[PDB]
Amino acid sequence: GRENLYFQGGLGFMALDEDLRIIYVNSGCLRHVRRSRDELLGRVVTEVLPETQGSYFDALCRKVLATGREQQTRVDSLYSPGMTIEVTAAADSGALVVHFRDVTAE
Ligand SMILES: C[C@H](CC(=O)O)OP(=O)(O)O
Repeated sequence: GRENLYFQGGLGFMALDEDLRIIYVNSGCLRHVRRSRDELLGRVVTEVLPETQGSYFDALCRKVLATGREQQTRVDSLYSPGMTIEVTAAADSGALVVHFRDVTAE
């Protein structure tokens, strides 16, 4: 189960640059947060998705930036409470790439 920016496996993906600006988002990610691409692209993630600040996701991204290592966690979703998700964050070519998978039926 090793989805990445190229082989997304139908999962929601977002990529952030070194200023944590949203430089890539797919449709599944947009539907999850219930936003349009124009609202998020090029914006600093904490500005347009402020619910992520101080959350597990904040810690997850910080750990990737501080160690370079991939991080994965299983948590209740911020944007869809009651949905159990597995969230992965990793560096891929200078970008910080995040994806999530609904694991509610597991
Ligand atoms: C925080 C979110 C997953 C969640 O709903 O907890 O991930 P994205 O910011 O949409 O990549």
